[PDB]
Amino acid sequence: MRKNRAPKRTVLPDPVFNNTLVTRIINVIMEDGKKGLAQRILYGAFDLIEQRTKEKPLTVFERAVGNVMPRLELRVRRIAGSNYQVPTEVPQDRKIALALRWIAMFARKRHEKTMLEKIANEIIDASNNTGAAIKKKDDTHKMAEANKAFAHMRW
Amino acid sequence: SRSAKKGAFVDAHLLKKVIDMNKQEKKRPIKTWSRRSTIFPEFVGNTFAVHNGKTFINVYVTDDMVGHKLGEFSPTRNFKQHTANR
Amino acid sequence: GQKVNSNGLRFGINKNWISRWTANSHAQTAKWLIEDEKIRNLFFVNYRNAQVSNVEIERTQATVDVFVYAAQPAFLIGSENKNIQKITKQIKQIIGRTTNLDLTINEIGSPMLSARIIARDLANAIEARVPLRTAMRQSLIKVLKAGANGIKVLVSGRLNGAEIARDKMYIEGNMPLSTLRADIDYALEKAQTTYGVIGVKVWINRGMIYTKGLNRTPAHILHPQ
Amino acid sequence: NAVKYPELKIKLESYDSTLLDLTTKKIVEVVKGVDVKIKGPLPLPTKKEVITIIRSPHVDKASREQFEKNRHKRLMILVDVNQGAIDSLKRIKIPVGVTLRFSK
Amino acid sequence: VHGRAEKLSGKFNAGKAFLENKTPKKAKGKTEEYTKHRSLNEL
Amino acid sequence: QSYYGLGRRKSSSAKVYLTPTQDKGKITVNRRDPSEYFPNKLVIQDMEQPLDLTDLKKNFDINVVVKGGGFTGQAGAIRLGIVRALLQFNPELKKILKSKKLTTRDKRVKERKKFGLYGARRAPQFTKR
Amino acid sequence: AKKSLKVKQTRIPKFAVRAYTRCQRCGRARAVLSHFGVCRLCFRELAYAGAIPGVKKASW
RNA sequence: CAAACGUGCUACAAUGGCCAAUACAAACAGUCGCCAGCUUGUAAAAGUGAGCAAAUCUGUAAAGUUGGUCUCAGUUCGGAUUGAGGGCUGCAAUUCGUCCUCAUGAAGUCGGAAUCACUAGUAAUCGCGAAUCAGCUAUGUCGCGGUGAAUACGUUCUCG
RNA sequence: GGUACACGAAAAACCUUACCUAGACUUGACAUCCUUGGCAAAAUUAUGGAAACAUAAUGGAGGUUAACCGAGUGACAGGU
Ligand SMILES: [Mg+2]
Ligand SMILES: [Mg+2]
Ligand SMILES: [Mg+2]
Ligand SMILES: [Mg+2]
Ligand SMILES: [Mg+2]
Ligand SMILES: [Mg+2]
Ligand SMILES: [Mg+2]
Ligand SMILES: [Mg+2]
Ligand SMILES: [Mg+2]
Ligand SMILES: [Mg+2]
Ligand SMILES: [Mg+2]
Ligand SMILES: [Zn+2]
Repeated sequence: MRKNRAPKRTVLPDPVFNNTLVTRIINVIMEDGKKGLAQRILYGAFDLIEQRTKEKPLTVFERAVGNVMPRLELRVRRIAGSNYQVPTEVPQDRKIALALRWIAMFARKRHEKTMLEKIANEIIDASNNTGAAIKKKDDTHKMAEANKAFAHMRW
Repeated sequence: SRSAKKGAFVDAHLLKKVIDMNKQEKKRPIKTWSRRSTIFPEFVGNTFAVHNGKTFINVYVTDDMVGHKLGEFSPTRNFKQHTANR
Repeated sequence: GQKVNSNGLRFGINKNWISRWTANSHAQTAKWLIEDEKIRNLFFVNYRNAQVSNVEIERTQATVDVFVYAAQPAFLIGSENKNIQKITKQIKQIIGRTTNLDLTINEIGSPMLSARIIARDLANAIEARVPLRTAMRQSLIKVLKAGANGIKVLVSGRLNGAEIARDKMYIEGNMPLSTLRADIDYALEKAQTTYGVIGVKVWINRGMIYTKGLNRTPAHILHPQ
Repeated sequence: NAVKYPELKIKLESYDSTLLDLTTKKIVEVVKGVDVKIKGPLPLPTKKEVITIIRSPHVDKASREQFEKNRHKRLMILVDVNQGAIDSLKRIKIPVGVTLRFSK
Repeated sequence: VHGRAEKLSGKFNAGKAFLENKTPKKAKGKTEEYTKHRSLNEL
Repeated sequence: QSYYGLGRRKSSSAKVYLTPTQDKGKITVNRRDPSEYFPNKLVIQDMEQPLDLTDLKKNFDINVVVKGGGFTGQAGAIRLGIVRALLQFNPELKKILKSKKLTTRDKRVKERKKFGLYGARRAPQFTKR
Repeated sequence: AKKSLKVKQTRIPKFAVRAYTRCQRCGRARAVLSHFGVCRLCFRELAYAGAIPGVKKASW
């Protein structure tokens, strides 16, 4: 019905690491509209990663997000009611956003202390494909594989 | 609450009646509408008829009620039991 | 649906204020504001057979000036300038003797295209038991022949003494109400009938005034040929 | 030659703007027809007051209309006037709406 | 063992002194003058 | 040959003075260190966004006067002021600066609160039942 | 019981706190504008007729 | 006032609590008013007392930055309730004003079925001002600025 | 119901107040029209008073009655 996609707020330039994705995840962990608070959290957590993994923080972060990154998306269609979850390929732009969004929800629920250590622990746990964000991606992939029959089915 | 410099408050009509009533031995109930007057040391021993809104309820002041307001020792509304709506 | 008052929507853009004064304090801002309502209402309710279209009031720290436009000033003037002195005493009592009054009865031009006397004339016909259709049609045709734009007359109330209230409208021409540049004059009157109250509303269109000024010049007041 | 009044700081304010500009133009024109050095007709910020009032008499507080009232203000300070200018000053006249705050 | 009394009594003494002092100094205002609209100093 | 620029953003003016120098630019905001005036974040660099990709080696001495706004609004104001000052020395820079759109007023200001609403665009909770 | 309340308000009370402000055209007690001594619904008629100088509609 | 619902405020917390230093607004309002500074006071405030009829004088900006502390607990969370002592307005504060200080420290650790608002300087959030008003648990209403997002593939379903 | 429920009410201690209990009044606390005079209403101090209101006081701006202060007087005023 809308039949119009107006300018999608486009911004990418990043300074500390030149990785647009860093700015996106900053905006994801944003709460109460405090830019400085979120910037300190990400940069301090990145600083925490130097003393533990002894590797480049951007490389570990990319290795984590790409590993957390899903492939199939299960949407909603009508059939006598409810929905027989249909797996669809989500575009790349949404794909990174969902990966980043999942990272934040499981990072703000860890038994750890200040989100600095929390998100660092969550991110370090996702570079080895063994964590909480992985399980969600694993679950949606497994849920999608079971319902392959209804896949194609589109309106 | 009430400031210091100001002190207490009585209507001063009660004071003349109270002074007159303490000198007179055969004291009788005082029918007063002034619930704002604070109980002053001289009031002790007298009995008053404070206007609850409808009638004059009798309060006998003692050496202890001194300080509060004369209307505080009487009610204004009454509630003792509800009734099942259903 | 509900519409914004036509006169009130055009204030501060093309139309000036009927009372132009600056008071000293918020206490003198109320007295100088209620008094003029009494004066204006006095003029309009009684002394009506004159067709007073609008009365403006002008006051300074202490000097009150009244500019009264009428169609028949003989009734104000009276017999050899009698009623005029009489009306003057009323005004002085209302504001106070300590001031100076300066009545300035001015004859009006183009009497037709003024929503006040037209509404008053419409309202007068209804108290005299004149049939509504005939009264409205006759007033419109004289008004249309007088040479103005469209007129819209709405007369809501217990029409013709009925027990169920109705409303009758009669548009005749282009009356762009949503437009600000138009010169639309609006007035409202209460016809007091034996069966209740009748509300008559008259919208009159007097051309297009691209002028960005607020009055600053006679509107229908101007006397053309 | 004399002065008798140094630094006449006339201040103008009115509910209307165009009348205020017109009145400032007339004063300035007259004061330069006599031998006075006008500093300049500068504008001051206009104090605007706004009152919010529910239109209906009884219900529907959500639907509330609004009003504003601007008191346009101007400043003008005259250096030296003298009697030669005082006469024009007197017979200058000012449309009611405009308000003067002469502070001598 | 004063049991109230003394302290509240002093407050009562202050109040009774206040009540007997009462002087009808009824008034309504504060600052005064400087209330005008100026003119053309004679027009 | 000095250069002057007047930027604005979120009700915050700016007077940026560009002075030619060859002894390090030494950026300065209201006679105080920018690292002391503004937050220690990319905003301090956001101000260098048009001065980095072209150059700052020409060592332009910066004389910033901003009066109004918060700190992000002030940063946007000096950016617009700096870019407007940059439009007086060597007009090609304009072209490349135009590309990234860093020479246009953002036109974004806080909206007016509306009656019956809890804010610019919010609205009360609706209860049907 | 309106006119008597209006008349009593005009008359001075025996205590200063006993004095309230009513609308001067009608007798409405609540929603009275002290800036004008006129209630909120009398202000519409005066504002919509031009009786009050300077009162124009607002656009922001 | 045995109860039920609607709209808001405060929270259940280390994106934080407490302490210290400190940077950056717009709009509006003000002579029975704004009240600077000074003195007293743990504080609300009192006294003195200029300045401002106002782009002049007054109405402390807070979130934000840095440092210290708290170490996940029904707590240095959370403030209810209750007792006492003060301050202001007012003839008058018990029914039924609010503020400060001390004392206590309910529930509540993210809230069932079901629902509401919002498409940029918007949602969220932090302060400021005005109206009625002697004073007012207006946390309401009307305004002003500081920081400041996420998403829209599509009309198959849903409401109009 | 949507289109009522931080709505009328942009401020309920007194006042507001329209409600109840009481103490008081009757062309009335407010108004006109009529026969008729103005040589006041206030405010405040006394006494009795919960306060209304009474009995005594300075007898009051002014302008000769202008406005109002009254008498007489029935049409009537009045009702949130
Ligand atoms: Mg009535
Ligand atoms: Mg009051
Ligand atoms: Mg200065
Ligand atoms: Mg201070
Ligand atoms: Mg706490
Ligand atoms: Mg109390
Ligand atoms: Mg839209
Ligand atoms: Mg309805
Ligand atoms: Mg009451
Ligand atoms: Mg006499
Ligand atoms: Mg006589
Ligand atoms: Zn009114």
